[PDB]
Amino acid sequence: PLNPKPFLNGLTGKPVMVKLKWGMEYKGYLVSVDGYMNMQLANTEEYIDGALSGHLGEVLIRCNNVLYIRGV
Amino acid sequence: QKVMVQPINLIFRYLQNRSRIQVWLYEQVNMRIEGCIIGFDEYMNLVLDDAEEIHSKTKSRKQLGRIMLKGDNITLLQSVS
Amino acid sequence: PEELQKREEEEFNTGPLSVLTQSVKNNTQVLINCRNNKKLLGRVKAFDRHCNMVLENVKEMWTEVPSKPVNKDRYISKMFLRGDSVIVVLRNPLI
Amino acid sequence: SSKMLQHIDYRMRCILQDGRIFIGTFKAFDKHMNLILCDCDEFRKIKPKNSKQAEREEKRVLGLVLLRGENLVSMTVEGPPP
Amino acid sequence: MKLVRFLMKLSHETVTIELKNGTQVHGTITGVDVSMNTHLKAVKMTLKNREPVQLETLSIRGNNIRYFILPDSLPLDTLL
Amino acid sequence: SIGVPIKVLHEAEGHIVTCETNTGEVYRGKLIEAEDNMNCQMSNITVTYRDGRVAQLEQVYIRGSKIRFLILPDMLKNAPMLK
Amino acid sequence: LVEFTDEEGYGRYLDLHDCYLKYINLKASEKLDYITYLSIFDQLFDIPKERKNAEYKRYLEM
Amino acid sequence: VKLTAELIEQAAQYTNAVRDRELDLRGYKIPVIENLGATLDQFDAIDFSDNEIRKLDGFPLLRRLKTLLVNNNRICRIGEGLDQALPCLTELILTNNSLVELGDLDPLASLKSLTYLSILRNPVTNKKHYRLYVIYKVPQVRVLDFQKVKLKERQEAEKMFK
Amino acid sequence: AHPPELKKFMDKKLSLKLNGGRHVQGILRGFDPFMNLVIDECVEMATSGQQNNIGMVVIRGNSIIMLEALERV
RNA sequence: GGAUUUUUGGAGCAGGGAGAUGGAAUAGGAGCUUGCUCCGUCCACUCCACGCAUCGACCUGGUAUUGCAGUACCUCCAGGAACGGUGC
Repeated sequence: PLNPKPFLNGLTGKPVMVKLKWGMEYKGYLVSVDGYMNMQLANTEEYIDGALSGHLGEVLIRCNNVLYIRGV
Repeated sequence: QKVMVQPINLIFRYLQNRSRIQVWLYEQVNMRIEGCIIGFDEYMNLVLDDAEEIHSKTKSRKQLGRIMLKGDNITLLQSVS
Repeated sequence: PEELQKREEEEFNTGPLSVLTQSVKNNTQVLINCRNNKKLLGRVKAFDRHCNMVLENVKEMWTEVPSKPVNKDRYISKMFLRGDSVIVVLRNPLI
Repeated sequence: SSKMLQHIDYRMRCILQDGRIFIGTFKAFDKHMNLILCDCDEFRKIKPKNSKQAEREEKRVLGLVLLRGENLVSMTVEGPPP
Repeated sequence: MKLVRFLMKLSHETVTIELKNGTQVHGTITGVDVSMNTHLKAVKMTLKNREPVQLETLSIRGNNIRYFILPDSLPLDTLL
Repeated sequence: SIGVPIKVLHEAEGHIVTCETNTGEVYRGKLIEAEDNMNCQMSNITVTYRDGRVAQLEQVYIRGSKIRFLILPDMLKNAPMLK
Repeated sequence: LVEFTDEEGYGRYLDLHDCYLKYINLKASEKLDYITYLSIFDQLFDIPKERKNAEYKRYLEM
Repeated sequence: VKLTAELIEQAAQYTNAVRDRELDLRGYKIPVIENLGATLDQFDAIDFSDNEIRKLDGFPLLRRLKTLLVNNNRICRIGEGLDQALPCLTELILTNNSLVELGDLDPLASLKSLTYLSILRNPVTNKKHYRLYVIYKVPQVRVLDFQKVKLKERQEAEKMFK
Repeated sequence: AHPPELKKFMDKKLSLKLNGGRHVQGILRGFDPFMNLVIDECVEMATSGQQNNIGMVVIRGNSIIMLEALERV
């Protein structure tokens, strides 16, 4: 058992591919995602269907888009 | 009369088994999440392990590892292993 | 109230919304990413927990297919945004 | 404030979750503001799927409808109070 | 604090609301409560691929709104 | 607090009503058990699923979260909520 | 009835706010303020404060 | 006697018999067809039970109209601009009226939406080939004298009077 | 803060419509005040007539906007 | 009092292919207006795979019922698809 808090905390900073509800897969090191599940990564690149395409980096997503989050 | 078997009881027994199941999604019944859950909380925001997206029409599987899918985009699961 | 707003500043500043916190303490023009694919670029003047942000020098662009979609572009300087239509709030775009 | 509390009891076009307009003689509000529209009807776009066929709306009436809170996109007045 | 209270600084205020069903409207709303509830007035509204439809007393919802535009003579720091 | 909407739902439960849901799932029948969270139990209903084969089932559990609307008793137009 | 707006006064004020908003949404200038608006809307045929070789001319026509 | 928007706003605009928006003005003998559009796009039926309207004319732009009662009236002729002001119109019930000759059927055909009609109790009734003239001029009609139209009637009505 | 009224329907058969147009045919087995009706002997029904027995579905009311009855209970 | 039932949203989007088939008067570009060639938005006809099935209302003729009760909607056969959304 590795709950949301410990798992998303050991992956908060681990470069995560995070799939949003429209194909957006962020590739980058999360800053913090607290109980509000508000995501925010540092030096994360955009992906559509897993294709790295964008350079905005430290971007802060609302959890309402989040489909999945994994530490690559 | 009869007592309640919580969905959290289901998820807890599944996690204790460390079992592999495929899970349903929202507004797209084509794709299924094939993987195992590692832990849980009081919120039922499903955390997963060695998961992969499996498409019905396309017939592909894209793996994530220890992924953290959304909690509201869960519907149910079938324990495949 | 008092200690709650103290923890609230600490939450907006040292949490996930650090992008908008720096847009507010640094006066940055930040990319609020809609869940509906309408890209608005501009500052952040009022910002809080739920990602409710008021943006100055706001410029909204869309992929408008009349064909090959064009960038429908307009710039309303001051304009507010609630955090429901927002998917993200990113501190720094390359433009 | 309770803004609509003045404009209720008249035939009001309430807007939908999917873009219809439904003129019901609106009654009351809530914290979720779920509508209780009396003498209430609906009408939505009869999409031609084409342009040499034109767009209309077929008439539907529920009478008194308890529109769940997730409905309203707007509430305007389309009929004075009878 | 929230910017819901910043939008609470709007009465006799010339605003423009782009709502949830592809809507974009010019409006002097009637009165707005804490949950963003801002009822329009004398408003020219156009949803996705629409006309300038007029509402003299209309009630624009909350979470079914997307973007708000305030007056030009509106001091931001004084409004939040 | 308590909703005269919920009072309307309580006056609409028990008999023939006609709920209309999100994707077009509209069930016209005895909306037996509705709880103020609107998870409406209908009984002996004819539901369309927007499919135009609006077929009759029994004791359906049509949630109210998807409920676009609900046609209620046309006899309680003089409700105690509005009066 | 419909020939008099709120502040217009039936012949006291006029509607320059709408064309001003259109020009704002067109030019998008961080200093397109009262002085520039009034100077563009007072004169007749100066060298205009926006390109008339774009849709700014049509917007002025509206 | 002045028929005003007093009697059109005070008119009853609510559920008809077939569950549509009807606006009754019974008991006025109103001979003045004016001030009506103040039904405000929430009406489909305009009823003038007990009226003395010198003929059929005097309505506003109603793209929605779905029933109109011009019975127990003083209808002598039939005015021209009826369709563009009633495109949704199928029910223009003008029985107990005083239409006389088939020249009062000149604007009757220009509508594309007429199916449920009544001109009963008119001297245009017992005249020979009167229903023939009707079944010629009214293509999309379905309800004529409260019994269906016929393809045999349409054959007769097109073929005759070449 | 009120549990739902699936009380005489428990341990009985329902055919449910959840999001994705899907159906879960099963027994009412377990729930919470969150209405998360959990179906054992529950089988999926897709867009096509294909159906797979899922073992024990804990189907959240997050999506399932319908479910009909197989008996009177 | 922004987490599985209503108000901090899963919303956005795009209409299947083609024939020396065609309309843009006042509206598209280049070949520097007219003529003519090719080119990135629809509909009418026709070929497929009338985009595919269900059902509902209706138009057609035949056909069973003379009957009192508060309606989701009440005949049966057969054609056609003028109209609606449901699975791809």
